[PDB]
Order: sequence, then C-alpha cells, then structure tokens
Amino acid sequence: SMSVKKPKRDDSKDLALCSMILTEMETHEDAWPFLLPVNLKLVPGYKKVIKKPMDFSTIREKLSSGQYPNLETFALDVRLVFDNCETFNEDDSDIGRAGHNMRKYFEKKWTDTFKV
Ligand SMILES: CC(=O)n1cc(N(C(=O)c2cccc(C(F)(F)F)c2)c2cc(O)ccc2C)c2ccccc21
Repeated sequence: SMSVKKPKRDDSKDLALCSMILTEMETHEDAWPFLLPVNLKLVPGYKKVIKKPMDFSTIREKLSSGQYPNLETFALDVRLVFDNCETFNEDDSDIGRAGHNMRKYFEKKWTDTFKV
C-alpha cells in the first residue's frame, strides 16, 4: 500500500529474457501452427469463434514495440495462443497435439527462467 513496498525483483532483464523464450518457442519444430496469424478470410468460423486471436509473430511485434507492461502480460498472450488452439482444435489432431506440446514447453522455460 502507500509507502509500504514489497522488496521487488530486478526486472531489468525481463524484456531480454522474454525475447529469448519467444525465440526458443519459434524454433521448436511444433511451432508451425502458431508462427503467423490464422487467416481469417480462409478459415471458416475462426473470426466469429475466436474473440482474441494471437500468434507468435504478433507477440514478437508487441514485445519489440513496448506493448507488454510486464512479464505477466507477456505470459498471458502466450497462453492465449494455446487457449485459442484448444478452443478450435480437437485434442486428437496434429495442431491439437502441437498446442499441448508447445504449452508444456513454454511453461517449463517460464518456470526455469523466472521462478528463481
Ligand atoms: C492455430 C490454429 O488453430 N490454426 C492455424 C492455422 N493456420 C492458418 O490459418 C494459416 C494462416 C496463413 C497461412 C496458412 C497456410 F500457409 F498454411 F496456408 C495457414 C496455419 C496452418 C499452417 O499449416 C501453418 C501456419 C498457420 C498459421 C489453422 C488453419 C485451420 C484451422 C486452425 C488453424
């Protein structure tokens, strides 16, 4: 509260660290469904059903232009990619499995990088 402040972590490297994690995501062989925005003109249903589309290239653009206030807002957008994927894809499909794999991959790197 006012004048009562928690000792707060050094957030100086967060921008660089998030960029590194995003690069690792993008180079994963199962990243291909997520590298570019879903084509809203070519995929029936997607625009109407998925209220907040997100993909790795859009996250990169947001990250590089100072549009994430903090690392938590970055994590939310990454998770949104996989939540959208779950909403629109059967678990028993290539993209369905890709989404599962990539979420697991992310969460470990997230834990390994930031939870001391
Ligand atoms: C995440 C997710 O659920 N999906 C992603 C899809 N997808 C496209 O919409 C897409 C976008 C641009 C070009 C191309 C193409 F070059 F392949 F034609 C495909 C996609 C497909 C790919 O093979 C590779 C990359 C992307 C972004 C997509 C398509 C249908 C249903 C869910 C989808």
